[PDB]
Amino acid sequence: GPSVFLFPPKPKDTLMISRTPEVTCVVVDVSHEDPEVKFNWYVDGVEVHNAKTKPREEQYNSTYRVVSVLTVLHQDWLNGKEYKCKVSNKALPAPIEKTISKAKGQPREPEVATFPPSRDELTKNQVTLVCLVTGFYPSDIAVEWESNGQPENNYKTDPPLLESQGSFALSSRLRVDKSRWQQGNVFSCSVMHEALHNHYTQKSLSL
Amino acid sequence: GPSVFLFPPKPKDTLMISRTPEVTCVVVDVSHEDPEVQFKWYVDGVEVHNAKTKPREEQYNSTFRVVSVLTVLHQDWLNGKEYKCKVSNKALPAPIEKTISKTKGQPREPAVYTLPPSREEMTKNQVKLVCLVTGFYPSDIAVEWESSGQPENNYYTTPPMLDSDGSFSLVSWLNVDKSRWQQGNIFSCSVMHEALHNRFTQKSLSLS
Ligand SMILES: *[C@@H]1O[C@H](CO[C@H]2O[C@@H](C)[C@@H](O)[C@@H](O)[C@@H]2O)[C@@H](O[C@@H]2O[C@H](CO)[C@@H](O[C@@H]3O[C@H](CO[C@H]4O[C@H](CO)[C@@H](O)[C@H](O)[C@@H]4O[C@@H]4O[C@H](CO)[C@@H](O[C@@H]5O[C@H](CO)[C@H](O)[C@H](O)[C@H]5O)[C@H](O)[C@H]4NC(C)=O)[C@@H](O)[C@H](O[C@H]4O[C@H](CO)[C@@H](O)[C@H](O)[C@@H]4O[C@@H]4O[C@H](CO)[C@@H](O)[C@H](O)[C@H]4NC(C)=O)[C@@H]3O)[C@H](O)[C@H]2NC(C)=O)[C@H](O)[C@H]1NC(C)=O
Ligand SMILES: *[C@@H]1O[C@H](CO[C@H]2O[C@@H](C)[C@@H](O)[C@@H](O)[C@@H]2O)[C@@H](O[C@@H]2O[C@H](CO)[C@@H](O[C@@H]3O[C@H](CO[C@H]4O[C@H](CO)[C@@H](O)[C@H](O)[C@@H]4O[C@@H]4O[C@H](CO)[C@@H](O[C@@H]5O[C@H](CO)[C@H](O)[C@H](O)[C@H]5O)[C@H](O)[C@H]4NC(C)=O)[C@@H](O)[C@H](O[C@H]4O[C@H](CO)[C@@H](O)[C@H](O)[C@@H]4O[C@@H]4O[C@H](CO)[C@@H](O)[C@H](O)[C@H]4NC(C)=O)[C@@H]3O)[C@H](O)[C@H]2NC(C)=O)[C@H](O)[C@H]1NC(C)=O
Repeated sequence: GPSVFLFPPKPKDTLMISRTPEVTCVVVDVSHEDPEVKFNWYVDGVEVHNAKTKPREEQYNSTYRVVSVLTVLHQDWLNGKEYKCKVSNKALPAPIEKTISKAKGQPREPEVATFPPSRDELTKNQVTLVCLVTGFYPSDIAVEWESNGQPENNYKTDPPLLESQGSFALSSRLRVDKSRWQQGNVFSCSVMHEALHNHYTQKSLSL
Repeated sequence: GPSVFLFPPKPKDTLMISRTPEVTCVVVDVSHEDPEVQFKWYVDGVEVHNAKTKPREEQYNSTFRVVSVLTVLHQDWLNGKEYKCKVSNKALPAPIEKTISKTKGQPREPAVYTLPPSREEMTKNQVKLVCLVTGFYPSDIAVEWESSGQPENNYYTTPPMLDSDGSFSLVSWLNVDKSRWQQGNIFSCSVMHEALHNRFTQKSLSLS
């Protein structure tokens, strides 16, 4: 060290305009003898100076951790702009630059399908709803279950997986009480992806 | 080198009695100066002698590759016996030993549910059938699609995913031509897992 790791914003933050997408530049193994760290940020080479550099906190292996958060514009990230964090310290010989950007490739809209429970699974008290999300590119996506405008607890969403034609797919399944399903509660699968209109679609199901 | 790599049998081979599960011991970086490789095999530390060692095969980097195959008994593998491959070579200072066995943990039976397509997807030329396999342990499993006793291999299956209660889940979905679904062809999801009765279950669906 001192090593440098640069992290992208999360898909939902880049897709919803009210949220705050951040590029996070984490520096570790910053020593006691040479503690000074200078963060220089760039957007397609153009230097920018609005990064909140949080103060260097000590880790119990006796080296400081230093985080610099650059807030990005949603459209810049989505248009494939490159974000470069330049770190400089007296311990390291020459500056460590790292660059990230959105995954490249032509955007493809997800198709979203919901499946009600099996008649066989209705025997059990716990019951499964499935949201199938297919044909999307890039893999950056948010898929979430809700009911009555609130998040639904007991679900799992697998990672996006490549199909043969280059696009991605996943399933999300929600485990609900049989009684909630049988009394007609509406459950919705919300999908956020850059290739959807308004970056958002929702599909609902009920008995 | 030399370097040794030891590979387990595939779940479907361990689970179907007619099939032939094999543990495979591969040696690479075997030199021309010391080409003699001796395999010794052990099952829970007791030496066994039924391995079939293939003749050394020269590679394009001027080293030999030597493979030894031990056929295992299905029940031995499923009972958690340890298979050790011991490789002796003159270039090595001591023999290289590698050991493998089945993933540990209490077996849990998958529940299997099949879901027929969305009426919205019927607009497309292709259609999706979903097989939901949940609550299984260990993650070693084989999930396959078929119709009329023959494989339907245009599917994708998510890797086993860890649930909250310790067990694994996955989905597999089959991409079929719309016409085949509407004609009433029966499609089946076959699941092979050690915790199922007879190591196998099948769930089917068609248009009703
Ligand atoms: C002293 O202690 C230091 C701190 O560690 C604590 O750890 C405890 C367990 C314990 O040990 C304590 O004593 C100690 O206090 C320690 O620092 C560590 O140094 C390591 C380097 O040796 C770092 O390893 C790297 O980790 C990366 C992954 O980081 C994440 O996930 C882990 C957990 O899995 C987590 O610990 C980290 O904090 C980090 O979490 C992510 O954090 C970001 C930023 O905040 C989040 O993103 C933000 O999220 C917010 C909302 O919260 C918002 O959405 C913002 O938009 C967004 O910015 C993430 O959400 C969060 N992710 C989570 C939780 O999952 C790895 O990427 C990295 O791998 C790369 O480098 C390896 C070699 O170093 C290489 O082998 C590997 O292949 C990979 O290489 C890269 O590959 C990429 C492509 O795949 C390429 O693009 C790259 O170019 C390429 N890079 C290369 C080759 O360099 C690596 O494993 C470790 O992160 C760090 N720990 C922390 C906490 O920072 C220090 O080492 C210790 N010192 C000594 C001397 O011992
Ligand atoms: C000289 O040339 C040598 C030969 O190479 C040719 O390759 C050409 C492409 C080209 O380069 C030619 O010029 C060249 O001739 C070359 O040999 C190579 O050495 C490498 C090491 O330096 C080896 O790397 C390892 O590979 C492992 C994976 O191997 C499989 O997959 C690859 C493809 O991804 C494939 O090429 C291999 O053949 C091998 O295939 C598997 O084969 C087995 C046995 O047949 C099959 O199992 C059988 O299947 C049948 C049905 O057919 C039946 O079901 C039976 O039941 C069953 O026995 C598999 O189906 C098949 N798998 C496939 C195709 O995917 C890696 O796992 C291994 O990684 C591990 O070790 C690393 C460190 O050493 C570590 O970093 C890594 O994390 C990993 O760690 C392990 O983790 C495990 C837990 O997850 C632990 O249990 C382990 O303990 C742990 N090990 C550790 C930490 O060490 C590694 O990368 C390479 O395989 C080998 N190539 C061949 C062809 O043998 C040589 O290096 C060259 N020398 C020089 C000096 O250049």
